[PDB]
Amino acid sequence: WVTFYWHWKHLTLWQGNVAQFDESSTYLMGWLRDYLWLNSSQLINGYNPFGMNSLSVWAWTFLFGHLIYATGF
Amino acid sequence: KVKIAVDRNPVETSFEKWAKPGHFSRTLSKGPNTTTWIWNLHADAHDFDSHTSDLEEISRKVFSAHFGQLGIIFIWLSGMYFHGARFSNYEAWLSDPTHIKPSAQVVWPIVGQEILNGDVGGGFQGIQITSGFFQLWRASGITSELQLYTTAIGGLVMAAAMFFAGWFHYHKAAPKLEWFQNVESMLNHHLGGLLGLGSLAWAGHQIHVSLPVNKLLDAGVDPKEIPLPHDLLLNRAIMADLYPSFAKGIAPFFTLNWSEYSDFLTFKGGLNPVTGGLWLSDTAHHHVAIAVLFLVAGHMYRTNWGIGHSMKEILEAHRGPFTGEGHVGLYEILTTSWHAQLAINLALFGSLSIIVAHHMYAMPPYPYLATDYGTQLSLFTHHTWIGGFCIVGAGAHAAIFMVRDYDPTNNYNNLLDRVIRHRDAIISHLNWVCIFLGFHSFGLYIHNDTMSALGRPQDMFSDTAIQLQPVFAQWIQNTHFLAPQLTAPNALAATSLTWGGDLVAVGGKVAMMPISLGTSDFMVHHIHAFTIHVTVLILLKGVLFARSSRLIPDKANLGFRFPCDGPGRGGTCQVSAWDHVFLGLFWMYNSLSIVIFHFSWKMQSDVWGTVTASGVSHITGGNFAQSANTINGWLRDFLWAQSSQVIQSYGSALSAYGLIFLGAHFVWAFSLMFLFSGRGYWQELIESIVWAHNKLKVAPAIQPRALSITQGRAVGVAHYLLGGIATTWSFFLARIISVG
Amino acid sequence: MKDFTTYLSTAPVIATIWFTFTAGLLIEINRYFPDPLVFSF
Amino acid sequence: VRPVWFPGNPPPAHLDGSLAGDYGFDPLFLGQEPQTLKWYVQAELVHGRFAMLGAAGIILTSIGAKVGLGFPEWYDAGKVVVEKNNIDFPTLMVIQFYLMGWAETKRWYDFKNPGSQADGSFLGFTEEFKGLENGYPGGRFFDPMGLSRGDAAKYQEYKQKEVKNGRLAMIACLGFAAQYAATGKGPLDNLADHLADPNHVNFATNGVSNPI
Amino acid sequence: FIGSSTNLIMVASTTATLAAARFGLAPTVKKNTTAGLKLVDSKNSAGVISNDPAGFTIVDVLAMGAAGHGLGVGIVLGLKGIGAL
Amino acid sequence: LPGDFGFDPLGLLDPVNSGGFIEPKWLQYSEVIHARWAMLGAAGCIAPEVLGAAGLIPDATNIKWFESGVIPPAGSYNGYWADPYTIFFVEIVAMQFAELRRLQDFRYPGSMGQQYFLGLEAIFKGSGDAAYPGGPFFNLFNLGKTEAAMKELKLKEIKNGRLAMLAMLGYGAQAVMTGKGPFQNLVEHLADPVNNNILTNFA
Ligand code: CLA
Ligand code: CLA
Ligand code: CLA
Ligand code: CLA
Ligand code: CLA
Ligand SMILES: CC1=C[C@H](O)CC(C)(C)[C@H]1/C=C/C(C)=C/C=C/C(C)=C/C=C/C=C(C)/C=C/C=C(C)/C=C/C1=C(C)C[C@H](O)CC1(C)C
Ligand code: SF4
Repeated sequence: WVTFYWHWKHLTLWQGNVAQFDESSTYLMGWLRDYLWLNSSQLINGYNPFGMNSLSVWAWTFLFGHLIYATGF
Repeated sequence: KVKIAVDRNPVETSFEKWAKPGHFSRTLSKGPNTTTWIWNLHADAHDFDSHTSDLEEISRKVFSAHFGQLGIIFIWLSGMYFHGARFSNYEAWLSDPTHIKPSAQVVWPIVGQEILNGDVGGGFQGIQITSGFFQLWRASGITSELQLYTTAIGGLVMAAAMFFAGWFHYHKAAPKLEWFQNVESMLNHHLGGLLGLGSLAWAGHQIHVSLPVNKLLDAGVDPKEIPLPHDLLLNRAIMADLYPSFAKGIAPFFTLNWSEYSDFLTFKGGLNPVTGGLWLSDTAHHHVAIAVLFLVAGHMYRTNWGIGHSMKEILEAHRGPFTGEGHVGLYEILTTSWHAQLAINLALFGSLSIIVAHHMYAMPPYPYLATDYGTQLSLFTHHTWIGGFCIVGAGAHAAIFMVRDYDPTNNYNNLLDRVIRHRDAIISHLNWVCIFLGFHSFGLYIHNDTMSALGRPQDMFSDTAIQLQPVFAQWIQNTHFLAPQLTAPNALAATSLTWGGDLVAVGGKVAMMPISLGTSDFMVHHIHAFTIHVTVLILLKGVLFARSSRLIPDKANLGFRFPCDGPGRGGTCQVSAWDHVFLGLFWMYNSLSIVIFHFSWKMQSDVWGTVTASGVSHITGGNFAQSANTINGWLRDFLWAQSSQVIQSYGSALSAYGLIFLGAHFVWAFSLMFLFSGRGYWQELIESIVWAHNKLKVAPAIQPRALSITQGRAVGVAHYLLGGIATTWSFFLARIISVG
Repeated sequence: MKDFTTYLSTAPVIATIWFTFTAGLLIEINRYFPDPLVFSF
Repeated sequence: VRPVWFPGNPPPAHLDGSLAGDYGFDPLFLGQEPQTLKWYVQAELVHGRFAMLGAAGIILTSIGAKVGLGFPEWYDAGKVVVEKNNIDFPTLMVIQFYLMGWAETKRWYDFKNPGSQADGSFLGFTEEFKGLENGYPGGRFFDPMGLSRGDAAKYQEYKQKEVKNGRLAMIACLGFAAQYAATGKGPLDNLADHLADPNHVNFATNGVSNPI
Repeated sequence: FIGSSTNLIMVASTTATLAAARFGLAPTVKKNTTAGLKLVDSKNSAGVISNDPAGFTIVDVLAMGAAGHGLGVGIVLGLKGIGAL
Repeated sequence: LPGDFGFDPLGLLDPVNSGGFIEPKWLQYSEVIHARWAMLGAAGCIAPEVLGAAGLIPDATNIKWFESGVIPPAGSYNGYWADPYTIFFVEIVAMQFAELRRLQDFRYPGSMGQQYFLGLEAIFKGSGDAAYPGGPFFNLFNLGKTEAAMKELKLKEIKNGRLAMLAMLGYGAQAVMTGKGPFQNLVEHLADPVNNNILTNFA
């Protein structure tokens, strides 16, 4: 929670619109749509059937984590 | 000598035992002292083997309970027909099926929920239904809301009849045992009466109401001008106008000149091109043939006259060299135990449900069904899930028969005995094949993922790189597409359009187009096979190791449901057959989730979409063959791309889904507390809070106890399934109601 | 009739009746007084 | 034997025939407890008395209405009496609750404690607010002519007549209600309408009663 | 229509089945086929009362009539299916 | 015991382990009630046709039995003194009294001669049996007066009733198939036997 919160507040600070935080930070759909869903656009496009770019290793680690986690269950 | 055997007034009718909770068992009766007793009151309510030890009383109980279940079903159906009659736009839908979406529920104008009333078309406001009663009603011929209201009243009356019947047969005229143990008479009457005469009667209704009314509705006349069906029964000449065979009456039937009924009993194949459903003449012909088949099958067994078979003779005649005595002793098993019957019947019942789902998307039977995408998706998904649950139940009750009602003295050298006697070979090989399918079916996806991320897409399994073609399914597809010319000379078309051929478009949308099978299909099919085999492993292992094992030599004496046998011999958590059912529930969830994801994405990518007279533009553009070999493909193109409608539904008339999404997540994550943790910690915490109440003299005189181990696990899996399935429900409905 | 009243005196029946009462009361208050946020009055 | 509401069935155990109008009619066994039966006795008597008085009102006002006097029919008299004189509606209702609440509360707490109001708490009155039986509060105010303390058997006859006429009046007022809901006209107008054409003006012709 | 072709097939099928059952060939109420197609006696009947040296019932009439009509319908619709009749 | 012909292959007259509405003392009672109503109905379905063909009633009547107003789709008759619903309410009330009191005599034998019913009490005493009450009105004249003749009259009642039941099923089937009256069917079949049958009227 503390790291999600810090990260999103500083993303909205560094981008420019603190208004997006001060409005969408008060209801959980704001978090799910405006932080987890919007910001994972360039991540999962790390590789596709069209090519790949710098953040392909991250886009592979990103699934690696889930795999370990689900094995954890 | 099969006959009626009924006892008189066994149990009187009084409210006396309603004020005495837990009256049924000896243990429960003495009253509560802990909070475990409440959950024990609810846990053993229907365990009809745990009140008494006599067959007759249990049988009477289950008979009347069946009546109760039927009654509640009738109340439900009556509710559906009533809501269709009063709070819907059914007539406005009949006037124009396209562009007017089915709605059958209206909410009250309070705190703001009135935004849920959507603009469904037709001057009406409410919540769109996907249950698809409207297409069913148009298939039956219903044109007015009055007939729906009458059907509602009839349903309610039948419900009261059922509850009275249950009361009568438990309290006033309760049958004896040997009424129940006449399985052969029951087979004859069910096969003939229920299935057969139901088919014959419904064929009658189709031929005399549903064929002509739908012929007029598809002819283009509005539903009010269409004659009422009793005018179709009474006036022969109107039927003679529609189908000239009726002008000859029933003379062709009784003189075996059936070829003159070729106007309303047909064999044409594909679909109704103006409607999108099956031809109703085929449907009537189908039920006629079904009825003849079942009425023939129902005269097979011996009841009172010399003709017919005996079940014991048939069973005892089948025994070979590899199986010793064969089936000798299964008749005594299957007439004296209810859990064995429940196992077999739940098994075949659930599998039947899944077959229902498959045929129901492949060959759409109801008029204007195939172009209502949400209805298609919801019906297939719903029947899939019900099938899965029923099969897991089959596993559970087979285990219960293994624990309780199995007696080895009546069962010596036998199919059941030999299965128990090489359970080790069985489970070992099933384990092997599970691991083999695991490595290959999932490692293909991991390999494609790795290769597609390392810069070389030429070393992954796909349609353009190294190829894996389902040659068998493609060959079968072509076989059936070619069938109407060699191996079915009298049909005019194939039985469905998924086998190949042309395209049927109703109102701009696609009813059904041929489906092709490529490498992604190969891989997902083997995923399905893998998860099915794993679930079979868990459940069958539970059944076979329910009485004893190498670990516990006396697992039978501990019963069906028990938590452990201590931390000894290493630790023996979860050795009951019940916990095998538990883990089976988890894997059933997994397998069926994959199945319905496969269906949803495959349909949105290769079948549905609009016919824009520029080829076909599907909903997602046809990306299944290129993306369904990478886990990143699923996570991006399916979960991340297709969630844009369920997450942005706020403010529209669709926000209930985008609000039940999050709640489903919450319950899913709430299950984990019950799954991960254990009851000793909660017992101690509850003890400290009990101290905090002892300080203020609010000690409850019933004692707070934490849940037992088995209950904690069960509650965990309940919340798990509820949250997961609710999430998938919300996602599917928001997506396909939004863009479909 | 005494045993029927005692059956009505069990826990879940009274929970159902009392929660219906409380729910309906709050619902009626929210109908006749639409959208309350502050008290000021 | 007593005349039963259903010739052949024995009467239930809690109904004996000591009451008035006792025909053994209780299929749901609502009056099995003696206190509950006592309370329902008082309830039936009160409903019957208001019903008799009300149906007399309806019938007399309708008789005056059909003949050309200018009386409104009973579904209109409240509106025209409140509107026409000057009367403010809510103050009349409030005074109704004042007086009815006072007297009705006296009755309630005379049921709970059966002989309590005869103490002298009310202005000065003693033994004129003492009840005689359950629901029969006969004194100088409620039995001024004095029929309850003479000719005891004939008084039992009066009890029987009261209960029978009360029940008839209750279903009569139900008749007025449903009859107006069906036909939308006054009750004695319906009587004259049915009396003009009995074979063709009845409930089986409105189209609202039997929707078949 | 009486005396035509399908009439002969139906009468022939019904007479064949009934005369096969009554003359000790087909399985009747009394005589029962074993697993090896051997005629053995039946047990636990309704205790019929009907005189015929075979021991004939009103049940074999229904049974072998139904079999006769199934067989006859099969043959008639088959021969009309081919084209030869 | 009447009408016992050695029949009943399906076995419903077994007293052993019986109850509910299937027992010897209710199925026999049901047989006699059905027999009596069937006799009455058979004569009623024939009578307008034969009386109208012999010229005794006018031609406003002489209508077929399913066109009386029983089935309003198949044809009704206006000229009754009221609507058929107004007739039906009278039917409900009257048959309610009659059938309901009959039920009370079955459930409690002899309990219909105590409570005041306008003085009609010596008439409704019933007897030991429940399907043959007797009394001064159900047995106006003392028919038979003995035992050797009573069984004969019961037997004749039963056999006539069974014949009537089959006849009434015949009227129903014929009215479905050919759509004409029963006397019309008798006339048509006695005209041309070979050219009018059931199998000629397969249409
Ligand atoms: C033609 C006769 C007939 C028919 C129609 C049925 C039909 C049925 N039997 Mg059944 N049964 C029969 C003969 C018949 N049985 C005989 C001869 C025996 C004794 C060997 C039994 C013993 C038996 C048992 C022990 C049980 C059933 C059950 C059922 C129900 C299965 C639930 C279902 O899917 O129904 C689908 C629902 C419907 C078709 C709705 C239609 C229901 C109406 C009432 C038709 C019923 C016809 C009725 C049986 C005829 C007698 C009616 C009565 C007034 C005399 C179904 C209603 C099970 C059940 O549900 O119990 C309640 C059950 O536990 N039967
Ligand atoms: C199982 C369902 C079923 C039912 C209920 C019906 C019913 C009917 N079909 Mg039918 N039909 C069916 C299946 C069915 N069919 C199938 C599967 C086929 C395809 C082979 C056909 C093909 C077919 C054709 C081709 C025709 C019909 C026709 C008819 C109607 C007249 C039948 C006839 O000529 O007399 C048959 C006679 C009887 C059924 C006897 C009825 C006996 C009555 C009910 C007994 C009542 C007696 C009782 C005592 C009365 C009470 C009296 C008092 C209380 C008032 C009838 C409504 C004909 C029709 O009218 O066309 C519109 C027609 O031309 N059907
Ligand atoms: C994603 C998490 C996850 C994974 C991977 C597994 C994996 C497995 N479970 Mg499982 N399980 C899980 C979650 C998971 N479970 C959860 C949450 C539950 C609770 C309900 C269960 C409950 C459960 C039960 C009850 C059972 C299993 C069984 C199995 C096995 C099936 C055989 C198989 O496919 O192995 C193949 C292995 C894989 C597919 C894993 C991936 C392997 C990769 C692709 C290749 C490996 C090569 C590797 C890279 C080389 C290593 C190099 C390195 C050293 C440098 C397998 C070990 C069943 C079993 O053992 O019987 C067969 C069984 O009975 N599990
Ligand atoms: C969704 C996940 C989730 C949630 C909601 C909780 C919630 C809670 N946990 Mg935690 N927990 C979780 C996951 C979760 N946990 C996991 C995965 C683990 C690892 C095993 C733990 C391990 C854990 C421990 C070890 C402890 C807790 C404790 C607590 C309680 C903390 C007090 C609190 O916040 O009260 C808030 C309570 C709630 C929000 C509960 C929801 C109540 C709902 C809103 C009311 C019902 C609504 C409605 C009436 C339902 C109608 C449905 C009808 C059919 C009944 C609370 C009940 C501690 C505790 O009990 O301290 C007192 C504690 O000791 N948890
Ligand atoms: C569906 C399951 C089912 C089964 C297996 C049974 C089985 C039985 N019931 Mg039962 N019953 C059922 C449902 C069922 N009932 C329902 C739903 C009701 C409420 C209406 C009743 C009410 C009932 C009573 C009141 C009685 C029984 C009795 C009996 C027993 C003897 C029945 C017999 O031989 O009569 C043979 C049946 C008949 C002669 C009647 C056939 C005609 C009726 C109308 C049924 C028609 C059914 C058919 C589907 C209608 C099709 C509609 C079409 C014509 C338009 C037997 C144990 C009797 C008993 O216990 O005595 C031992 C008894 O007294 N049952
Ligand atoms: C014996 C036996 C033995 C074994 O064991 C088993 C079994 C087989 C089951 C059995 C059998 C049975 C049978 C056969 C039965 C039958 C029945 C019937 C038919 C009835 C009718 C029945 C019938 C009936 C009632 C009827 C009645 C009728 C009537 C009233 C009528 C009326 C009328 C008239 C006058 C005329 C007008 O315009 C109309 C009306 C108004 C309508
Ligand atoms: S008590 Fe719990 S941890 Fe211990 S053995 Fe049993 S289940 Fe396992």
